[PDB]
Amino acid sequence: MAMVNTTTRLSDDALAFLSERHLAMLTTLRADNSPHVVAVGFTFDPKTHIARVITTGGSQKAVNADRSGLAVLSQVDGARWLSLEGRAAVNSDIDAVRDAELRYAQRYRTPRPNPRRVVIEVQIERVLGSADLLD
Amino acid sequence: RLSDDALAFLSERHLAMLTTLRADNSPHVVAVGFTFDPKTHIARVITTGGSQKAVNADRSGLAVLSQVDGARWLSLEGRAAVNSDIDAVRDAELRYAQRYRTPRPNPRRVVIEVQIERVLGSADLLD
Ligand SMILES: C[C@H](OP(=O)(O)OC[C@@H](O)[C@@H](O)[C@@H](O)Cn1c2nc(=O)[nH]c(=O)c-2cc2ccc(O)cc21)C(=O)N[C@@H](CCC(=O)N[C@@H](CCC(=O)N[C@@H](CCC(=O)O)C(=O)O)C(=O)O)C(=O)O
Ligand SMILES: C[C@H](OP(=O)(O)OC[C@@H](O)[C@@H](O)[C@@H](O)Cn1c2nc(=O)[nH]c(=O)c-2cc2ccc(O)cc21)C(=O)N[C@@H](CCC(=O)N[C@@H](CCC(=O)N[C@@H](CCC(=O)O)C(=O)O)C(=O)O)C(=O)O
Ligand SMILES: [Cl-]
Ligand SMILES: [Cl-]
Repeated sequence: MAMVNTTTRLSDDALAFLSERHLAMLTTLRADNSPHVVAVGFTFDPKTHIARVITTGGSQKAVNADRSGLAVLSQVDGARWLSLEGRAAVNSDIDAVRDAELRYAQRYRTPRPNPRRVVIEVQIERVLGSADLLD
Repeated sequence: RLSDDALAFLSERHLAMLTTLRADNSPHVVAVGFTFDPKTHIARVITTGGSQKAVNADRSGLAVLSQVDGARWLSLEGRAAVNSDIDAVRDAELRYAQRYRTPRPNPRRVVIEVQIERVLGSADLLD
């Protein structure tokens, strides 16, 4: 396990795994507090500890992120895995959307246009994962 | 709601995430294998008894099992309980081996059994 805050740095191996191309699951909570888990891409900025998901505004995952205010982003590749937990909010500012799209293209590829795109921003505070990555 | 293509995806070898809730209701999400029986709609995770994921399954009673392979993905949601019966554990180990490979021996192994009530996933897998 590791805490994440202004004084922390994830291990080099964990950061590498986060920069490599991997798909993930986004977990949020529904209004009844049941977990909502859906496949996404995401990006993680080690300088700010902000994880981003681009998605459609008003989509279920966006509604939950906004309403309950928390999210987890989780990826696995065999023995390596990580879950990044934190506080979440939805940003619909078009310049923030563009910044998110540019970040997404680095990890994945240029995304298809989406006039209703928003960003879920997650301020990562705790990480779970495989023992070799943590540190 | 699960099509033939969804059932095939569930039998193919893929790793997954198990989501449970901690005591404070925050989601605990960890990499696992799982098996799914289409006849009974039971999904199973084998794990160590007293492990965090097992504690949460027992305490909060809810789980999700979620897998992705590119454009294909599914999340199977339902009510969860922990079964430590030695014949249930052996049966869950054999099922795990069908999908993955024979698991390491572990006398403290238990089964998180999830009765799947709701499925989310890619549109092309759902009916
Ligand atoms: C992440 C960890 O959860 P866990 O201990 O349930 O999970 C351990 C492993 O099962 C995972 O690493 C799992 O991902 C490994 N794994 C799998 N595990 C499987 O089981 N089955 C599979 O099929 C499987 C397949 C698989 C495939 C690929 C792969 O990459 C990994 C795979 C955790 O929360 N860790 C916490 C600590 C948890 C903790 O505190 N544990 C306590 C026991 C629980 C407990 O006492 N909890 C207290 C709280 C204690 C506290 O405050 O610290 C409570 O709930 O009241 C202890 O070790 O003694 C942390 O990072 O800090
Ligand atoms: C699964 C779905 O949630 P979603 O609509 O938030 O997600 C749609 C897609 O984004 C996902 O399929 C996602 O996995 C697609 N996807 C990606 N999506 C991305 O967005 N970003 C990515 O980077 C991404 C990458 C990616 C990579 C690989 C891959 O295979 C897939 C990828 C869901 O809950 N569906 C429910 C229905 C939900 C619902 O009711 N939606 C409401 C709107 C939300 C709402 O207002 N909800 C109400 C409740 C509605 C009710 O009562 O039912 C509320 O919470 O108050 C509606 O359509 O009207 C179901 O099937 O049953
Ligand atoms: Cl999008
Ligand atoms: Cl185990």
